[PDB]
Amino acid sequence: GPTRDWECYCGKYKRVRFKGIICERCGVEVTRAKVRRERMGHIELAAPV
Amino acid sequence: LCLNVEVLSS
Amino acid sequence: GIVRIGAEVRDGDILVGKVTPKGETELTPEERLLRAIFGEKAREVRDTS
Amino acid sequence: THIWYFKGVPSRLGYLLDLAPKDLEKIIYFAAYVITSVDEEMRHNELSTLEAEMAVERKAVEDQRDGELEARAQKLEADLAELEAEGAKADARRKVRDGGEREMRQIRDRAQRELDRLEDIWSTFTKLAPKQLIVDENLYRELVDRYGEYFTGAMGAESIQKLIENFDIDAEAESLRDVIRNGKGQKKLRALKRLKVVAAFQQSGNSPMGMVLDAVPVIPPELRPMVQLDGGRFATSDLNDLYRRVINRNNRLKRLIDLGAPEIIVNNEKRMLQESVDALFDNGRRGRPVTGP
Amino acid sequence: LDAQSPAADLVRVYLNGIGKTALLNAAGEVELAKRIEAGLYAEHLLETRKRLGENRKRDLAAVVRDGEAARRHLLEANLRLVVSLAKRYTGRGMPLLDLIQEGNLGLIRAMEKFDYTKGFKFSTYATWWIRQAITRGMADQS
Ligand SMILES: [Zn+2]
Repeated sequence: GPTRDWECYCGKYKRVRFKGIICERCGVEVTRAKVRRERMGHIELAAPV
Repeated sequence: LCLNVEVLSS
Repeated sequence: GIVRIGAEVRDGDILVGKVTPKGETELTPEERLLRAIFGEKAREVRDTS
Repeated sequence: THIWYFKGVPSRLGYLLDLAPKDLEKIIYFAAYVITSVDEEMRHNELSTLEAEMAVERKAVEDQRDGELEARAQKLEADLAELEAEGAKADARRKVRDGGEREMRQIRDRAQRELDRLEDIWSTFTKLAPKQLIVDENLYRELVDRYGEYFTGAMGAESIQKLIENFDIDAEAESLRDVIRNGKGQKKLRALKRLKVVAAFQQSGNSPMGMVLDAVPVIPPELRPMVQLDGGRFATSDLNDLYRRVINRNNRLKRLIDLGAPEIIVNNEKRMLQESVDALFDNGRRGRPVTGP
Repeated sequence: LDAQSPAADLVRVYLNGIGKTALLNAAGEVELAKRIEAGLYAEHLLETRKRLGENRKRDLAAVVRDGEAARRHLLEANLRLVVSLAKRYTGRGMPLLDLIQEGNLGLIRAMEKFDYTKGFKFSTYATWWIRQAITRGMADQS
């Protein structure tokens, strides 16, 4: 998620009104910084373990 | 220079 | 930028003022040449007194 | 466009497309708009209807200006009557009267501005045909707004491409032959030159579309040998420099059109690009030659 | 006719094209952008509420159109400033046209990602961004 709250990477959807909307220029979402605390990432393995 | 210079061997 | 000697101070009052610059991505040597000659006080400052 | 033609003497494009060098170069330099094609028969069928719509719209501007004139004239007359009732000096009477008269003159002149603009619009609408020019962008903006239906016009090297490909050679050749069959030496010589050029085109078995390029080639690298000095500096033939300029500008165009921007910057940049290709195919042919060192 | 004519300077062309500009003195620019923001939001609302189509949807478009037209003029507002700053950084071998074009690109990249935020003068922000863009252009030219 965005490092700041209600802030697109590229500054396109940087206004406060933009929320739960994904910026096509940078491909990120606009929500409070808290959402950064509740989303995860998965690595892909080339060999089962 | 866009000038198609052929040979015309015939 | 400092409190005059002999001035009463109450809890929560400011004791000494300072300004903290803002973060803006920049070129190390090309913008360093640019900022030396131009762009003086052209970005933001926070308050951390 | 290929610099060797719109600048050559005689300018092959000028003769083939029967345009003066001033008009041709203007398009090349993104200077003025041009009218490409017009469905004149389609405009003709409703020419009466168009003129009637003109009558009603011009009468509408006539009615609004007349209403404004009536209102202001009545206001001035009332003011003069009030001043007379107050028994003021004739100096105040003349001051107010001159102010009102100048106001009404300004109103009538603005009405005339609108009316003359309307008749200019018409004139240029009716007596409209290919190869005509419109210097001022505002008038063209107006034309396309009021009547954007019949004539399609745009300024660029690609305007010329569409015009020529849509254009036909055999009919013009026959017309020029017919003109030559007559006399009138003055115009007969011009007809002879244009007919010579057109007949050469026809006999060549080619098409004029070769005068607008879309893909310039580049010579091999050895022909433009690349040299390394003691410090490895690039001091070889500047052919690399010119190709650098052209490629760089093309990439700027591509990126800009991808990003999106208004028409002015496109064109301003396109004019710049047109200049680079002309320079590369030839430096100093026209205008200030590029000089680095 | 076949008489020849002199060429025309490219810069002079820049000047004729921009002679129609009329700055708004930094005062009305805030409302000028309110519309831009309203248009960006109205366009976003158009996509989010594409499900509903109506005279109400054409009203959003009215705001959007106000924004696009308002955006057109806002960009016209700053061409004098960008050309000036570009001319301030000449003499390094580049044609003034290439620098001014680069500054134009920098400006369009800026203002379209700018919010009042009651920040420093909008004119100051544009000068900063175009200066950075032209400096980058010169540096990469080498
Ligand atoms: Zn973004």
